[PDB]
Amino acid sequence: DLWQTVSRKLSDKKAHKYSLNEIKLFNSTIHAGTQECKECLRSDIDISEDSLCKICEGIIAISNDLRDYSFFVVSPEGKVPLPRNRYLSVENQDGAERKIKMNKETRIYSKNQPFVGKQLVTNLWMCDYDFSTLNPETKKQGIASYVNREVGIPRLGVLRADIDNLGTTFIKGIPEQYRSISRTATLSRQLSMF
RNA sequence: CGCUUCAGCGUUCUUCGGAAUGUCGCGCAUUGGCA
Repeated sequence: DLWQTVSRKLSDKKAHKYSLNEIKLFNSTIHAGTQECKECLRSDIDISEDSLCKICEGIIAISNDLRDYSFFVVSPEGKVPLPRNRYLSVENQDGAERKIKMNKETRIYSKNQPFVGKQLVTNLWMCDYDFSTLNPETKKQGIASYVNREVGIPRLGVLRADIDNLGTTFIKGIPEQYRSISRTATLSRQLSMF
């Protein structure tokens, strides 16, 4: 019952979600702007020649690095912005240590690395499996290599899967007697790993 | 000196197999993806 209380407050806060000064800030924008970024559809932020916004362009750029390079570096300078005036950039293991020396309080997150010998890093779990990236020539083709078949129809299979009633199950996955703070954490952790 | 009866009858009337098969079953260009 304790969690249900916090969730109801959490949902009540999402109902308000903004203050008087924050609201007046939104409508106080002076000039709409001539051009807008395609993905964001926002004209207030600076828009480059390729019509991508400052946030948008970094997100596209960061996409290639995340699959290739394991380490995530929260550097004061980078591609995608992060709170406390920091940035997120994917770097190699040698790039990660170089970033540590450059700026103090820099946070490093490793991806799918079970080793705990490395220090100042927290391991983050992500699913990044690409068959195209296995071969540099195939990595150039991308998904187009998948339809490349000796036999069979050249087609691209798309899978969209969701766990059934996981939101409802997470409440009811364990009996109330068995339910505990340590119990629920193991449930979420096990699902996250899979 | 010819005359008469008979003028066709009974019985098969189609049968047995194959009844479609093999090949192609959208492709390309634009959208996408990758650079």
